[PDB]
Amino acid sequence: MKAKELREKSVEELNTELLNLLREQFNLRMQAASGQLQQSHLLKQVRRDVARVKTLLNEKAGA
Amino acid sequence: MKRTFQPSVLKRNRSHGFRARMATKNGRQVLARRRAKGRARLTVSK
Amino acid sequence: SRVCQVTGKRPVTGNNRSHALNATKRRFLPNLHSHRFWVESEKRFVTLRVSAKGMRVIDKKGIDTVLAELRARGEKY
Amino acid sequence: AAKIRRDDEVIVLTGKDKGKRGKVKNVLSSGKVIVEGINLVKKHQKPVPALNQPGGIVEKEAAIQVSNVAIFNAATGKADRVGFRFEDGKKVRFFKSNSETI
Amino acid sequence: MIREERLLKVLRAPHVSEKASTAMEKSNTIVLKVAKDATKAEIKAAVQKLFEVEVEVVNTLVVKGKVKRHGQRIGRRSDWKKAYVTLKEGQNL
RNA sequence: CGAAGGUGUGCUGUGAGGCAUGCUGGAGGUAUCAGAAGUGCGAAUGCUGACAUAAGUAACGAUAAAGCGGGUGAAAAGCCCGCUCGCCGGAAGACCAAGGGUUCCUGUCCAACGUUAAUCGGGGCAGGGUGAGUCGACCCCUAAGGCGAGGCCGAAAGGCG
RNA sequence: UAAGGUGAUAUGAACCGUUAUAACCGGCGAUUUCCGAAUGGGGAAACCCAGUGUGUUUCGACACACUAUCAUUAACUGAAUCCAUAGGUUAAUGAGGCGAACCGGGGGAACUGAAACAUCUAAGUACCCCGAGGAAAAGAAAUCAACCGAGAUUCCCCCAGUAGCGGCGAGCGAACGGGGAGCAGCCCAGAGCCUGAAUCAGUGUGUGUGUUAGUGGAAGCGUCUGGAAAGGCGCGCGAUACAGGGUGACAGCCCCGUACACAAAAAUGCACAUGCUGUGAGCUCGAUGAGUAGGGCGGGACACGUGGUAUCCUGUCUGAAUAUGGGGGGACCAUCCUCCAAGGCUAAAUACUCCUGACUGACCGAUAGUGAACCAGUACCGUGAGGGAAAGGCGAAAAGAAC
Repeated sequence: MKAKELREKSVEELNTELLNLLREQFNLRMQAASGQLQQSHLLKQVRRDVARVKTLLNEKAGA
Repeated sequence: MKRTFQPSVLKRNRSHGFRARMATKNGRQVLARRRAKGRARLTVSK
Repeated sequence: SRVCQVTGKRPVTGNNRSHALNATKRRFLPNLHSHRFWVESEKRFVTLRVSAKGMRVIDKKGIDTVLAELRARGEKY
Repeated sequence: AAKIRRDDEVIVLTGKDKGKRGKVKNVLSSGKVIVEGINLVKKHQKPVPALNQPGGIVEKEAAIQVSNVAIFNAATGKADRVGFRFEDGKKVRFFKSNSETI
Repeated sequence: MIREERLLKVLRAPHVSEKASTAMEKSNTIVLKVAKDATKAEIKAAVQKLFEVEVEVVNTLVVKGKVKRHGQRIGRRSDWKKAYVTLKEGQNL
């Protein structure tokens, strides 16, 4: 009840897991090494997003 | 004078290392005493 | 170790007592020998380290009953 | 709950000036509140790069405790204590000796 | 295979951002620090996939962690792996 | 409207002691009568910390000695540059293995280490720097020796193989 | 539960959130790198090297799972050796290692005392090892008593520093009997009626009861000193709440609280017809644990040092009767009394605290109390086992001194 993941109870979660890793988390790492300002909360949000997606992957094997 | 300590990591490990302690029950007791004492270095060779 | 394997005799530690009642630790040892007994039902000789009292127990009871008790205890025969 | 809200018109009880009345700015986790224009103090600012380059003696409000700060009542112009009771899971802070919900 | 895009988490920092790195960028090679358990083929596939540029060879060295801490409190920095990514064909620099 | 503690003064009792008060201090003290003791220190070549003495005394670590000009700097015998002079040269030159572990390079600093000063440093603070199919390790193989399935032996542990 | 948060030294930067979904706390999960019993082989801890399968594949290769030893059981193959074993291979189950104290067993000292020392003592103590369990061990008389009787075991107070043992020295030291805590007895050696026939153990529930988050919780103002009031003074109120802690000095009424009342999605510990599954009721007849009791020799334990020494264990050599019978009653014999060894199981009273929570102290207050009030088994010292410190206090609030 504290957190809601009904938007990610869907199937085909592996493609958005891939979009979360490739060109999103990697881009935040490259931009953080170059030096950007708004990226700082975004790395934490993206890491929590991939954690949520991978827990739903461990919940349903259909994926 | 040659002094008593001439260091070598191979003989240091093969004498006073973790595998040398776990080979014998008395070395296992040595590690048990150091774990019960709370030391940061159980094995001083490693 | 020196175990009778039938009666379970073991080395038992005691004292040597002199005329002046000095005490020195000594060991009492069993009369153990390796002996092959002929078992008819297995049609073979079974070698067991046994005591003299174990051999008299075998002669009283039967080598079949003794090996049955041995299988009950679990010691290899 | 908490007897002191994020923005409540409150009256101090002890110290500095006793009688003065203010509104709560920030409630800290230590049991202290910053209230507007009560613990006025003159801190010294160092020369800092970009902002605060010349420095000064510019003023700030210090922290005062929730024990010293009491909730003011509009109906009766004095400090009033806070109780909270409601039958539902959502509670309401009610004034004492006035039976009015804050 | 070519190693998976999930397993291509090796590219940590794209630039060491140094005079030696800029000198070998303006002459020939890209200098960047990658992972701790990466292999040469892993860094090569990572460069060819995550960047558009094809790569000739990758040269890797492991950098030790500095102590860099005072007498009262003792600390040690993390050991990190650097790579020298050599890209000659199909390069823009 | 000033507790315990500290520091002087005055008074008092035979004594250990007590009382009052000026200054410092800025929160405790506990008449009287009982009760329990970690109940009194000058010694033990007593234990711990502080500080004297010798005393501004010995010493500043190979007798391979240095001199000058310029620069920087708050300050130069010691740092940098240059010209002489001297020393080693089967080393006091150069390269590894063991060992150490960042002492290597650059920028800055002089509080502590430098047996003096220090602008300097193997010192403090920040960045850098170690790129291998062929050099070592890893891996193939083995000596001494170690461990040793099963086994033999041994109160237990375990010993040998 | 919530208007505040993104743990601390530690500020910052970018952000999240309304009590209706930030953070915080609790139940159930998910992930859980590598080493470490380490278990695929090895090894100089946290590293090196694989093998067999499944799937993909850009031909460069990638992902995942399994692969240790021993014990039991089952299957398949199988020597000398004809049958058969030993062995080999596979599969299922189980074990390994750690941990402060208590417990049972296997070995077991010496310093010391005797004003020396050897019998004796220290002492079955220290230590080493094996084995568990929440307790362990013991336990339902071949037991004491004395001609009356008691009726398993354990633990406490007496008996009692008595009887006795003792280079009759030093010293060691009972039981009988009494008062108590607690207090139930059963099963096989064998067959029939009897066959879930009570009890007992496992397994999600049902109810009560806690545990692991919580909820509400009374009643003070004015004035003087003071930097600040909780202090002085004056007048009130609550109390099933005047245990305690903090707030600018000492607060019953400022805050957290406390007395009291209430609450558990979910998981769990104790108590019923538990539903079920297994073991197994009750009656009749029959039996009554052989290399055993006992003996000689050598030891050991009984308070008992072999002495007049009964009782228990047995290393060794022997060796009965077998309810027409045997054991004990402290050498031994007769009479008498009492009880059935050579098979087992068993709660409670009992010992202990690595840890969890609440409370208490004529306990300590930084040379004291843990070695450690401070980032302590840390810094240092040693090859190693090992040894092992010193180090608390600004202020109410950093307002931590702009210029």
